[PDB]
Amino acid sequence: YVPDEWEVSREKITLLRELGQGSFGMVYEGNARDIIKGEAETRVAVKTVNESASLRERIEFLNEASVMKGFTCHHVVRLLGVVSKGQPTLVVMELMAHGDLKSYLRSLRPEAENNPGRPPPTLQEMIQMAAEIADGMAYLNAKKFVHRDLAARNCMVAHDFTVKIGDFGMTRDIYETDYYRKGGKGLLPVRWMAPESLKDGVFTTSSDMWSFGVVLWEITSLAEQPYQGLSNEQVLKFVMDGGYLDQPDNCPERVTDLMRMCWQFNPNMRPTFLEIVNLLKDDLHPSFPEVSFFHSEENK
Amino acid sequence: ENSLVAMDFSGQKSRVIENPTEALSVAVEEGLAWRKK
Ligand SMILES: [Ca+2]
Ligand SMILES: [Ca+2]
Repeated sequence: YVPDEWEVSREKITLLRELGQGSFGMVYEGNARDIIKGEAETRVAVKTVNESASLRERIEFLNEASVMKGFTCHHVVRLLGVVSKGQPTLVVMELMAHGDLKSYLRSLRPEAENNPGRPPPTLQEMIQMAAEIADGMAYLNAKKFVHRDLAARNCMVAHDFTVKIGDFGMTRDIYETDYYRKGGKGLLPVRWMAPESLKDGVFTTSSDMWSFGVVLWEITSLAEQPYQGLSNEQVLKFVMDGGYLDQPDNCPERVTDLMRMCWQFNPNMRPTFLEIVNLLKDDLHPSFPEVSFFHSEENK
Repeated sequence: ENSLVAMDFSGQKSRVIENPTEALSVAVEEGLAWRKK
């Protein structure tokens, strides 16, 4: 790594509370000073990277950081600053009060010790999450990028409950060819991957679109472990053969439909993130077109 | 609860690495393999 237009003065960052015992480092919430030229102090999210991390995680960290530097979408966790000056390194992101979606969902489970006092997401709320994530994904693809790691565990939930994309360690550039092909050995999110990706190690927007579907399944099932009861080995075979997860109990027919779409075995039958957002535009909170990339002018 | 899995695409057919000790090696290697670029 090497400094640039971000690298913020460490003396401007204060770590208040811890919000996640990562293994590669951690995630703290804190307050900052003079980040947004116009505001004195602003509360942020701070993701650290252990000094003594993994030869592998490090890279996937900077990738995440870097890749973010070019994004600007209401639905894609905003990057604020970096700090390579002395271990541990920091990536200052906008604070997503309610944590990652997986955890947020897992906390809606009635059996939950850390329950928020409310029921699981309702059809409306889902459609909302669906479109926001979809949008964020749409934007991402537009800036020529394939995520490869879409999952509730990588989506963040803001204070007001807006869902956004927040982890980018596995993201790859596709401006060139519009796809990514895994070379050799590596670690991949098998349970979220599409048949072709499973089969040929090829990642496209459609594969992300497939994952999208899985994320819906995660939501509609409060983050169950996809293909639970199936061995990593068995899951490959099962999905490459044309298998897909089952609708959870009481699953909104309308979200089921969305999943049947995302799980089309033939990648070209799967919708686009935009076609999705479009398919929903009518039933969303009013503050959507103001912020949405879909309704933005940058979409043309 | 695990998330990532070790695989290998070098070769006609796909493959989720089956040997415990080999699969556990993938990690470090995917790392170096990237250093080179
Ligand atoms: Ca990461
Ligand atoms: Ca990650």
